Amino acid sequence: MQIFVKTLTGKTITLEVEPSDTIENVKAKIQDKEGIPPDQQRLIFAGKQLEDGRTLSDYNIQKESTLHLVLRL
Amino acid sequence: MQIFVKTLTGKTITLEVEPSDTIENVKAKIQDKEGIPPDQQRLIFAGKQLEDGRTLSDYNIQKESTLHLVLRL
Amino acid sequence: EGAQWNCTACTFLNHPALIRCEQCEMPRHF
Ligand SMILES: [Zn+2]
Repeated sequence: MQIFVKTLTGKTITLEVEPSDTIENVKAKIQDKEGIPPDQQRLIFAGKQLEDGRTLSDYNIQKESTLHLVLRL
Repeated sequence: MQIFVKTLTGKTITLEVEPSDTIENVKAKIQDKEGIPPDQQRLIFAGKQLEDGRTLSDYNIQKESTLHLVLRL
Repeated sequence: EGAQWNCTACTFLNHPALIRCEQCEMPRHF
């Protein structure tokens, strides 16, 4: 399935994921598209920060959902 | 029962609904009045993103409450 | 500083790590 990732600048990233994928898998897919190291990524959905070891299904993230990507420093 | 639906331009639409209507029913009524497809509508009330299968009463939405309509697309 | 914040445009209750609303992209610090 496709999900979307939006950044503060308005960039949109499309990823191919399965609902069983972990958040750490999603961060590595973002690195492949954008070059941002996973340890500098923070992902937000539905007002909540997503944890690396949980899965997309844990957060009820479905086909065509949009995640928000923030950066650390 | 009348509720108000406020867009991001400040335009307030008056909508006739029943107090037991589901959110999906409300999105259908916005489609009928404004011409916006339900899949492009996101409704927010007092902090919460409204889910399609629940009723207005289940969110404590009542006469002359305001819902905020965000277009998502 | 760690609290959630409501968007002044659509009311959505946002995570503190966002400085624009997750629903409507309205900036927090207008
Ligand atoms: Zn908002």
